[PDB]
Amino acid sequence: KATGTGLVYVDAFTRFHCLWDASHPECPARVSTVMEMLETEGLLGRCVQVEARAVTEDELLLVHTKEYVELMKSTQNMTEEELKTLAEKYDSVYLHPGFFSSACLSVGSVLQLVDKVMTSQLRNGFSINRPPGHHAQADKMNGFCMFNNLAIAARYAQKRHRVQRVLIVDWDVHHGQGIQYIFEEDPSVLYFSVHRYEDGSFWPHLKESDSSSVGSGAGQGYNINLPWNKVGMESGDYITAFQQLLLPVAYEFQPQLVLVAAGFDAVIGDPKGGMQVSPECFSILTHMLKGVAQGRLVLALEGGYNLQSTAEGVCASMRSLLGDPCPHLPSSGAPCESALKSISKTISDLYPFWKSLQTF
Ligand SMILES: CC(/C=C/C(=O)NO)=C\[C@@H](C)C(=O)c1ccc(N(C)C)cc1
Ligand SMILES: [Cl-]
Ligand SMILES: [Cl-]
Ligand SMILES: [Cl-]
Ligand SMILES: [Cl-]
Ligand SMILES: [Cl-]
Ligand code: NA
Ligand code: NA
Ligand SMILES: [Zn+2]
Repeated sequence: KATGTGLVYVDAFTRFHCLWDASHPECPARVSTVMEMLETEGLLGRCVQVEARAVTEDELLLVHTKEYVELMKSTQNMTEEELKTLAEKYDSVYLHPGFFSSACLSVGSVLQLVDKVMTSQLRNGFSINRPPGHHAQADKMNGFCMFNNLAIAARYAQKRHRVQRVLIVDWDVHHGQGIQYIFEEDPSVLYFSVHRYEDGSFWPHLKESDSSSVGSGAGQGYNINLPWNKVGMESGDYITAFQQLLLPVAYEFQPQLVLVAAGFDAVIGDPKGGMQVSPECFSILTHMLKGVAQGRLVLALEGGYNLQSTAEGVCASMRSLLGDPCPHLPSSGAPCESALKSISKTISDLYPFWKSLQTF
């Protein structure tokens, strides 16, 4: 049997930042603070250190267009004004001369963990990477992302490791619309995102972030959006969503690999997410996901902007990956009415496609 929890972190993840705002939320301190807490908590030393690698062109082209890859590669040589001009053509993006290099190692870090997990060298793993990936699209940056780390990893697992079915779970407080678009017509990848939505008033402000977007073509039924329409959701809301919606579908889908867009902007204290999820909740969510795919689970960091809250969320997830007993949840409680309304609506939209959801 596979044993061990992999961790990838390289100093290159700190070597890019916003050139026009020294206080930009997507900053090197996000990942260095995580690493400092993993060490203080004694968790870092229990992990198997896994080297990062740079993604190749062929791997990027599993998801991205050649023209976009070439444009991103060219940012290495642009001036600060050239970088600002290009970044402002995208939605919520900054650029930096080291962004491309770091983005290539960010992708490659996930591919390394996929290698170790799919060949049973490790049970599971976590990349402590930036830049994030889940908003990046075939031919554009978006939302602090250049390359779609997990979408590339999913297609890489299929091509290199002969995986038939991949589940991608996006618990970052934002909708990973890039992942949705990439796998829209693909029944071999099931994408589930829970995200703040507020009827479109919360970024990215897309109608396709609602639960009516279920996939298309052969992929119909394999895209599952759970939008929250009120702020302040707690652990009981996320636990209910996983138990009543995600896990029934996951056990029916029978994935061979689970990839997690592991953002921590839904954690208590995040300045953007507006949710009240205890970090300890992520130990429970991680635990639930270990039950499918024979525990083959790879997490990659997405968002999360309160340095302490994000570090605590990573630590809680890591404790589960390492096999530590699940925590007692402090502010635990039944789901609220608004969460039940959203869960019910998504179930009603996905009901025709999944027999496990037909409990009424
Ligand atoms: C993209 C994103 C988070 C993504 C994430 O977490 N993906 O999962 C947040 C946006 C709304 C944001 O907060 C922002 C802040 C400042 C800014 N400028 C100063 C121009 C532009 C955008
Ligand atoms: Cl910029
Ligand atoms: Cl290997
Ligand atoms: Cl396990
Ligand atoms: Cl709680
Ligand atoms: Cl309520
Ligand atoms: Na999400
Ligand atoms: Na799909
Ligand atoms: Zn986010």
